[PDB]
Amino acid sequence: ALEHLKEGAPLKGLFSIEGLQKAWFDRVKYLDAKLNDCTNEAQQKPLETLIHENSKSASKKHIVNYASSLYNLKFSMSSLQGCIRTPPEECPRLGPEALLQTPDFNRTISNEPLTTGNERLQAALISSFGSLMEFRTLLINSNLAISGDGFTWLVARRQDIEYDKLFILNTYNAGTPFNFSTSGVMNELNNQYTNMEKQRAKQAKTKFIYETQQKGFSGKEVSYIPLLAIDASPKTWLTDYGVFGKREYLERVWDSIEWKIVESRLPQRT
Amino acid sequence: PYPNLIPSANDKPYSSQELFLRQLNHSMRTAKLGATISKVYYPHKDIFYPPLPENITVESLMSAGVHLGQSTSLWRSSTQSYIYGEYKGIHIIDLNQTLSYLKRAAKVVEGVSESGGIILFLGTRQGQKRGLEEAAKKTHGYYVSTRWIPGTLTNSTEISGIWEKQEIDSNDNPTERALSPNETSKQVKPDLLVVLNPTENRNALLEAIKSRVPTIAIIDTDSEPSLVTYPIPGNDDSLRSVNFLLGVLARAGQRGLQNRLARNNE
Amino acid sequence: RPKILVENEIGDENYDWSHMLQIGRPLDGESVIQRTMYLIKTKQYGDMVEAYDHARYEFYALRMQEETEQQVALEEAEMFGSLFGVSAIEHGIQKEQEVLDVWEKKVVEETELMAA
Amino acid sequence: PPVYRLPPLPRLKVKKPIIRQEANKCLVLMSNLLQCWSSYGHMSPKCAGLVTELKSCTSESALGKRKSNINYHAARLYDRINGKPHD
Amino acid sequence: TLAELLGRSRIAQVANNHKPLTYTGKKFHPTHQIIETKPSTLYRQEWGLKSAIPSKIKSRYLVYNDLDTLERITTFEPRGGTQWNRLRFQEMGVPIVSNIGRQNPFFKKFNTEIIGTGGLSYSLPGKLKNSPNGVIQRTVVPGRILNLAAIGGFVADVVFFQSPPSSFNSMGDFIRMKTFLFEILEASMEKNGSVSMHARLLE
Amino acid sequence: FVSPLPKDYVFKYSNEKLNVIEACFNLSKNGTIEDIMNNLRQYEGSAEGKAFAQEIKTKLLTKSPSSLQIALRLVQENSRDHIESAIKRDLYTAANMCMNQDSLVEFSEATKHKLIDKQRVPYPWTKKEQLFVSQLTSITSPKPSLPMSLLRNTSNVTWTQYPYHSKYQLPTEQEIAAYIEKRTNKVTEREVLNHFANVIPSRRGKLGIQSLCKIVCERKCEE
Amino acid sequence: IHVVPKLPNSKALLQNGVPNILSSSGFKTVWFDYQRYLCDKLTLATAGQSLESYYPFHILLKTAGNPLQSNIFNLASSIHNNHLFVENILPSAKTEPSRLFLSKIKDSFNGSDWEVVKEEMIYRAENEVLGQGWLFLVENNEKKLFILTSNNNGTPYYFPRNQSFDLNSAISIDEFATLKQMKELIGKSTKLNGKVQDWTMPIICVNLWDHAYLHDYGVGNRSKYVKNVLDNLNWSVVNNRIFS
Ligand SMILES: [Mg+2]
Repeated sequence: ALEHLKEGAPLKGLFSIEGLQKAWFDRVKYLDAKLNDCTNEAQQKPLETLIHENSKSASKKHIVNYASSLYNLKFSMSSLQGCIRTPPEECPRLGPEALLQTPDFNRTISNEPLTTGNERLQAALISSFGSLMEFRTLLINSNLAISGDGFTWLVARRQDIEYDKLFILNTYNAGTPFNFSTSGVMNELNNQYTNMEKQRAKQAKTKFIYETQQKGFSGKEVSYIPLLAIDASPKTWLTDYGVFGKREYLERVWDSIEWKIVESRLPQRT
Repeated sequence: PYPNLIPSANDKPYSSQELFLRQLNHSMRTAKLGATISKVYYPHKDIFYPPLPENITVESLMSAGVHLGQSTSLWRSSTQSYIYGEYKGIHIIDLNQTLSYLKRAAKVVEGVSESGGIILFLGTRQGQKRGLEEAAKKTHGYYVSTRWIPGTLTNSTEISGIWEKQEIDSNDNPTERALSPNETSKQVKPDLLVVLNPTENRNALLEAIKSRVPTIAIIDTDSEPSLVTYPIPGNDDSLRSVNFLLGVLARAGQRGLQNRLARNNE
Repeated sequence: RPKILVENEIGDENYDWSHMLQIGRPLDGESVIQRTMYLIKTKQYGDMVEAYDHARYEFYALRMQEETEQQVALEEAEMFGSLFGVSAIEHGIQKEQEVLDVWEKKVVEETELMAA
Repeated sequence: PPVYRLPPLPRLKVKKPIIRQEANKCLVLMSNLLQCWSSYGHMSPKCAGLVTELKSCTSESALGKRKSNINYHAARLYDRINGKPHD
Repeated sequence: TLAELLGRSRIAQVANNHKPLTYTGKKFHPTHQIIETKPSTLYRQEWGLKSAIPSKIKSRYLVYNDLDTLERITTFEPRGGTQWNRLRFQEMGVPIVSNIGRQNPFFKKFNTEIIGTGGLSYSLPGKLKNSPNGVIQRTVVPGRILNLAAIGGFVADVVFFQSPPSSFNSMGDFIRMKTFLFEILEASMEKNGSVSMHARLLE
Repeated sequence: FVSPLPKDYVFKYSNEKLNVIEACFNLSKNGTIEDIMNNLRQYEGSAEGKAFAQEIKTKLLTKSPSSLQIALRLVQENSRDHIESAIKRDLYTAANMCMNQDSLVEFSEATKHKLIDKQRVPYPWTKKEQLFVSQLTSITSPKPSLPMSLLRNTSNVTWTQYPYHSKYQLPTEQEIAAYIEKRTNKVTEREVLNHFANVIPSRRGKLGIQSLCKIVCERKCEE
Repeated sequence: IHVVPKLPNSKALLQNGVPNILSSSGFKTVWFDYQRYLCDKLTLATAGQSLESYYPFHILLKTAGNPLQSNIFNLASSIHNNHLFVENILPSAKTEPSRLFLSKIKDSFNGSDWEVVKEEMIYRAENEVLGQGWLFLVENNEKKLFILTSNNNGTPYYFPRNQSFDLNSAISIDEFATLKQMKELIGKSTKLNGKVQDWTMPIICVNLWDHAYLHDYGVGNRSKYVKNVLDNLNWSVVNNRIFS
């Protein structure tokens, strides 16, 4: 699907000739085939649109999950680029000592947006997070914490396609980064359950709590424009970096982000 | 095992007792599974697996808390030689010294056990009882947790008059013959009084020295060290440090008992 | 942050203070201080204050990482249908409630006393 | 502040440990009634329920319902709590 | 040497202080190091201190000043409430940020003043928290109104659209009984080390 | 007053090194330094042990040959004989070294080179050949030319082996072997350790005795 | 400090792996490295706490009810679950499944065959868990067995932390109702910690994490891996962890 990566020669920074394939080319194939098996239609269309159509539905759930999985990976890979560091095939794999190493995210900073233009994006990040280093710590640490199949998302709060404020969120297995598609499904289910019970307070209080959790400061609902995705699953990093080198992998990813794409994704501010 | 267990019917679920048994079985086989936990202190392990006098270090003593003496304001200056320095408003007991005295004490404990002497472990503080009883069991010895009635040795005939005496082999077999009433009424004096709180039972120490019995004591930084034959400088207040010293002593006495049994067998 | 003072074998340990995170030891101010001392010894930072600052900065990152770990673990649990019967804040509220009930009955009695 | 250390005493004890109980309900009711009768003339029906309550309280006996181990602790803990120098 | 071991060891690690255990004044942060036991060690009265601690204490946590005093008793108080306040704060998940335009102190002779927060929160402000129901915009927390509102081990300033008479005026000075929900807006931290929260009453 | 050894303690002389020493340095009635050197050269076994053997051969080469030969001659005789006689013999050989008539022990010059002049650099040596047995005897024996005598003690006693060493040190391999033989006329390692660490009253609290016994068992006996 | 336990015939395992299901490298990835890593993490979490003394299973049981300190629970759960999985795998320490076990299965699954049950389990594994997880065959206080999937570090033992289905994706009405019922049951417990009673025991744990299969089987073929595991597992161990 993507241009920047290929089957013969992967990125010099992150992945290796075999490890890249295991991470990306095979996974994508598995997902697409699965999606085809689920749905008789072979038309790809947009993935996001399909998700929106089939969300809040247990029967049309698997397909949605597979769309999310495909989309998220693609989003992650678009952001990535080459790097200065040596390939993991040359380097030795990290042992149990990697756990005890102090992280340098607090003290050091590298590969900022400023170095390749992207000034307004950097300013927006700073406004959101206090600084670049703080943002980085938020991102990488969050990704480490996920511990399983998941994705860390840099997002923008959609209220032209205007935005209010940048944010970051984690999402797991095949969770979407878009709030509007899944906002209030649980509340609806609760309401249905209450209706069923009636047919056959605390519940009212719980509903009220749910409502106040959901609803924003003004608008009827809220949505998030994704700017950056970073995968957290063993699928990618176990091949090259082993068990102990998740943090190292994340560092490498961070070094090799193409910030121009992220900047382009970022819409105009209010 | 479990002869009175009424097992539930196959169509029915588990009974309460049956369920408990299943849980026990799980615990024995597969609960302690995922990992093993090396280098960690279990309190019970000092009573049931104390180290030999040889293998004790200064580090182990420090971990036990033996180094922590009474207080700067509760200082008997008689004990000055034993103390290392002061810190946190507390005198700290020189622990190399403690070690050497402990070894000396341990050796004398072993010796009397080997000779087949009556060792008596005296420990009036609250938590000390169970460990004291264990120590007494380990060597074929004796203990006192409930208070020491003044005059057990000095006034033995009045106090310890109506309790059963026994006979013993070169081994420790009762050889149950009838003791004569003259044979029974004589005092049976200990050959080692070993106390865990000498400051709390001065009295016991005083008859020991009157009754001509060598004695061992955990001398804290407020206790008089001249009041018994073999003082061990250390922290008598904390329960675990006392147990550690006591457990060591028991182990030393146990060894000597084993040696005696071996030489009897020979 | 609660501190266990009951020592495990002091002889058994073997900490290289090249880094803060030792295995048997937890992360705390002590670990920082040990790191500072190590730095002083090695003369990476000749000044004591600078070494202390460095150790503090090492600690902070680790603490932040720890904080993030727990939150994300909680999030994961929430996502995958885990159920926590009593949350910490809920527990606290419950604890307060009993005390308040005790106070109220007493307070009413005291007011009655005062009236008469 | 100025600490005050006592000398060695024979026995630390309070001669009358107060076990400050709550005041009697019947007495309170009687006082309330008295207060009411200070106002509102001699016997107006504003204090109609109060009198009834008092009567109910003081039916079996004039009062309704009929010690602190403090000098069992002092005696116990004197020897500890002393700053008495060693023997 | 022994001296070195002593300096390393867990009693030396507890930084000494003679602050009151009973302080009836304003408490903005922890005074004393909380000290826990394990259950096993509690069972045989051992806390890793100079002496045994009374069998009357059944709580695993405590606070102390002196290992041993002239009165022949360790000066302690069996309570570790400060950890629970911190844990409540963490649960609430409202990240502390300096309202004054300043860099975060954790990033980059001696200053005794509090470096940023005192370490109740090492959380960073930029994150969102998703759930089954969705992305939580407003943090819902139950608290009690005093007259100010007690919200999960912290007192907090409160604001509302209209002052509700039915709940307030029915029980004027027994408002502490009824727990109300709150929407916590933000948490600032002043120079004295007080956490100045700001909540909003929900009905 | 003893203390246990640290947990990072390792006994310098490994098993394979001890084995190679045993192989090489054990000699017959008429053994020599040359014979030892030959043995070292032709030893075969572990690679590390072979390297060790080579190293010790090198350091023997570096040192003086005549002195080594003299030492070799002395040691068997001293093992055979009693203390006082051995001491006398040692005194005689020291005297001979001091006043070398035959001029076959370059000692004083070597001492000057080392102790007096400079710490660095070994002595080149000016005498390297196999001395005869009669010559060796003459070197380590008295004559009527010079009178020789030790100064009289209060306790003028003579014995073949030490009266009080064997009790108050770690027990020799030989003693362990003898014990094993006695036991035979089943046996196991733990039982042996118990016997040595508990039964023997002089050696109950010996510091590194169990470890030593274990090492001995590893080296010699089999399952 | 928590350290990995010594497996029987460890050197042989290192040389080979496991005859049928896992390679030398693949076994190292799942156990000799990953398990160690997990143990280290658990130690780091619970170094100075009271949790240091307890075993992983007992830690998990302690922690389960607490919403915070979920990381500890996750780690402890993983450690225990992974060692159960390894125990199931191991060749020795040929064995057939027990007669009693077969009878219990028959009672549970409407008188179906063991092959059928296996097939149902693999289908469940395929469908239920996305990403990582665990696949247990458990037994509860009602003597019949049942199949239990968990989504990453969900324990089979304690039902509020079964972690049995993903609410990140959309869910059914029936599933929601079940969740609501569970929540109600939890609320009914009435203790200060707020922890229900539960007597679920695992009989056949299987590791649906990528640390087991991904090296050998690739990103696909997790089902195939699961099938292989089911075919070749230590039956004596299973039999031992079955009877009351
Ligand atoms: Mg004392």
